[PDB]
Amino acid sequence: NFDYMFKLLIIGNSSVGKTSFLFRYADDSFTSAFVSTVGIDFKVKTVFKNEKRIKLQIWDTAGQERYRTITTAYYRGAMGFILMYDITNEESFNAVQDWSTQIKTYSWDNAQVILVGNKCDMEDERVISTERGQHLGEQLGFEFFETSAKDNINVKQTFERLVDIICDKMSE
Amino acid sequence: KEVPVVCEVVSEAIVHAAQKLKEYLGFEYPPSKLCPAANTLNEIFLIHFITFCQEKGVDEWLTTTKMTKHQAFLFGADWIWTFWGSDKQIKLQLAVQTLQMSPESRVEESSWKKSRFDKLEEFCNLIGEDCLGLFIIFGMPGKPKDIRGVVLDSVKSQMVRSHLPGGKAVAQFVLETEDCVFIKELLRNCLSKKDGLREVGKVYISI
Ligand SMILES: Nc1nc2c(ncn2[C@@H]2O[C@H](COP(=O)(O)OP(=O)(O)NP(=O)(O)O)[C@@H](O)[C@H]2O)c(=O)[nH]1
Ligand SMILES: [Mg+2]
Repeated sequence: NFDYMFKLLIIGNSSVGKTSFLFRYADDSFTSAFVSTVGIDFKVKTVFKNEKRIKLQIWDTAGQERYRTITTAYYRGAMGFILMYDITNEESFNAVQDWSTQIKTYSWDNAQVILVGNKCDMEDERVISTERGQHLGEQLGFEFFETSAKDNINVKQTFERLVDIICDKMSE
Repeated sequence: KEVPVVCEVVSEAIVHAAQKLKEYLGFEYPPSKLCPAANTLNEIFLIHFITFCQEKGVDEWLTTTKMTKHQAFLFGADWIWTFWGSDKQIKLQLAVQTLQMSPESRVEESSWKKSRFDKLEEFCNLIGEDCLGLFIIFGMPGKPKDIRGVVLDSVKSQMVRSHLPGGKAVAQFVLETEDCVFIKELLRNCLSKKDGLREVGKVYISI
């Protein structure tokens, strides 16, 4: 009772908000208790586009380098990626290029990517500007969003844009 | 370097949790249901273990992660113990799968008909050299309250000559092996330097 199934992966450095992002999209909730993800996990969610029923299998990956090998082992079959950095963390933004090459390496076939700078509620602690993020997105050929899982800003928009551009491809 | 204190506390916590768990092993109610759920046994054990460790103040060096349902399916592990060094780096991870010895539902058709044993093996391979698979058996044929342990590598050595699938090979290991090693000595050997991986040999873990 679904017309399509899209595999999406949320990747990026530790602490950028990946689990929080998925938790907000899938359960409409948020928690401040940081608990680091071991390995990988997933949730599922059904959406509708042009009368079509789409099952999203959204995988939440671990950002710690110790879990690189396992997380990249689950890239296979990915149709979509959310590459997340933290607008208050310079390191997480610097790592975006590496994350992009990892997407290209372990997911050679063309998967759509959205670049997401999370924690945009934290305006006082911003170190990455919005235009820096969208320029990096333009450089990599990715759509760009600034988001807050805490305040539920541009979460639904990110996932729905991902579904849109996945559906625009495969329509040939 | 406080290796001995955490080693001692964790081994005693395992023994304590096993003693608390023994009350629930062997329960069978014919008029309704003949087993407590595996999750229930796991949760009782983990609660007693974690409380013991908390009362002994080792939470800075040991973290217990209970796998979600999805994670238990994917990894073949029911929980993971992570040991931290004074440099706040990971020294050792124990991926633990429990057995009795007397599923996914959110995945479309893939090649996930692999057994729990092989999924644990693959998980430990993917994590790396300092991750050890460990089986804990709650109950034996004729000894429902007996709790026993086996390291994954020992089972591998046994199947080299015995040619059985992993799941059955663990049971035959705990049924044929009479030599044992106490959990404390194992804990010491895997933490002073990561040696226990290809060291334990033809023993089970006495709890
Ligand atoms: N202000 C703010 N904090 C956020 C936001 N999203 C997550 N956080 C906080 O950032 C911390 C890390 O969140 P978490 O989702 O676990 O990040 P992660 O990417 O999953 N870490 P890991 O890769 O180790 O699993 C938590 O304290 C969480 O509350 C956000 O949009 N705004
Ligand atoms: Mg996480």
